[PDB]
Amino acid sequence: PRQVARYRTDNGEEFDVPFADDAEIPGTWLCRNGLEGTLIEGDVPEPKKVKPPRTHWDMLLERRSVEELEELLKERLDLIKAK
Amino acid sequence: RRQPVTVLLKALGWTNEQIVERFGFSEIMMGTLEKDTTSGTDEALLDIYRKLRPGEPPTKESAQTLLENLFFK
Amino acid sequence: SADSVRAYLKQIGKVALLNAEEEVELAKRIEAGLYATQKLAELAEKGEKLPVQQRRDMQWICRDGDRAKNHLLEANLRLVVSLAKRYTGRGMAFLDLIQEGNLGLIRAVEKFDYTKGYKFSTYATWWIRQAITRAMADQARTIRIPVHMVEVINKLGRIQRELLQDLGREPTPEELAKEMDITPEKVLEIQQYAREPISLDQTIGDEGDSQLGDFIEDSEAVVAVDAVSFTLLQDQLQSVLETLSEREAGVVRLRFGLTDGQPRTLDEIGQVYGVTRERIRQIESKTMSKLRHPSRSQVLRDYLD
DNA sequence: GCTTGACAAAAGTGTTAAATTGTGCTATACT
Repeated sequence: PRQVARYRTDNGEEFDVPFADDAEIPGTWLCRNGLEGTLIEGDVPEPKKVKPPRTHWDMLLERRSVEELEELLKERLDLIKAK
Repeated sequence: RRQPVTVLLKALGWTNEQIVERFGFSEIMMGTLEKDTTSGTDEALLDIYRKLRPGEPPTKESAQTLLENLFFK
Repeated sequence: SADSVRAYLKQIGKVALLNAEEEVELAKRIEAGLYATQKLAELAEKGEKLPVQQRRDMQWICRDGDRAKNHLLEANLRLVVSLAKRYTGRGMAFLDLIQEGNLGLIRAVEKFDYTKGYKFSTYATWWIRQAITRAMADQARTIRIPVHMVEVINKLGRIQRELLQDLGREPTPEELAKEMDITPEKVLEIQQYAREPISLDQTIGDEGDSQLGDFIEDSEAVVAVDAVSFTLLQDQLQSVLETLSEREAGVVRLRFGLTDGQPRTLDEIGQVYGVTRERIRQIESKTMSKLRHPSRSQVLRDYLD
């Protein structure tokens, strides 16, 4: 009483996952390889609610305003022009 | 291991003259100080330093308190 | 060197400690490069490649910024080690405490502000300490406890020690629950969480040669006498059902799921025999009072358990 | 042998509030 689905990890490996036929097949499955993998059937349903990570630039932006950054860069390039 | 028991008496700063004075009748006492190539009291503290604390570059402040802090302290 | 930490201390000692003016210098270069990067990256979207001389110098502003970030870190590595010294012996290896501290140092550099005019060590000490203590809460326990629970376990400890000193004794669950403003039953539940496991590989023989681990029974192991008797019980039921009618036993077997191991509802059994669930309810009660008849039941009595 | 309607307990579902859990952060100076 089982249906088998196949997924493909980003690196090309493929894995067979037996499921119960009455169940709804997930579009991604954590795989024996250790990576996420994508169903080879139609979907591929969803974006999976991505929230981009925090970066050094973000932490710098929330203190220095873009204008302050410009002047400081002006100071830097002008120091470079002098040779 | 590999230590010249004479070299440490130089680590304290005692001059070779006192070695012939105190050693006296000891034959190997005088013969070993002639065999040791260590010259100076602070240079013997260095020959004792690198084998005891291998991997750490020494300093005149560390090399001298090394002996005092190990036992006298 | 001979040790592992003696080796890491050698390489951190090879850098030079900055003074106030240098920290401000590097800080500017770091922010300067970052903005230089975000700006050029903005060009990638809309293109508009820069002039040759303006492109070659922007690539340098960034390279110099990262060289600054790396230099600001390598200069303060001593500060991390100085903080981790005090957190040893608490269940994390010294190097791990150091590495986690370095992680804090990295964020201090990212979030550091040079316009406030404060010495760098002032701000970085916060992150390096939080990085080390936060790390200990996620790691040092074989069975992890979340931060918020590790926060109360510690608090409950100090209360007990402070309460220990004032009472010249250890406080009872009621005194502790009172001083901490919680129910005494909670402080017990908390004190069960703080228990830490033990090594199965310990030698408790004490001129017994044995280790603890080999004294542990296997409770799920198969018991020969039971499985054999259970097989004999399975046969005795097969017989008792033979006395019942073809449909009487058929309903009993589907009712408890003897054949499939899957029990069935009164309605479902009525679907195979083509009747209403009530009719099956009736046939049930009758075959059960038939099984309760002493002739069939007398033999199965010894199987109670 | 059998079915029908009324009926209440038991079992699932969906919706919400409470709780539990994760993460960021703290600016005298401290190497």
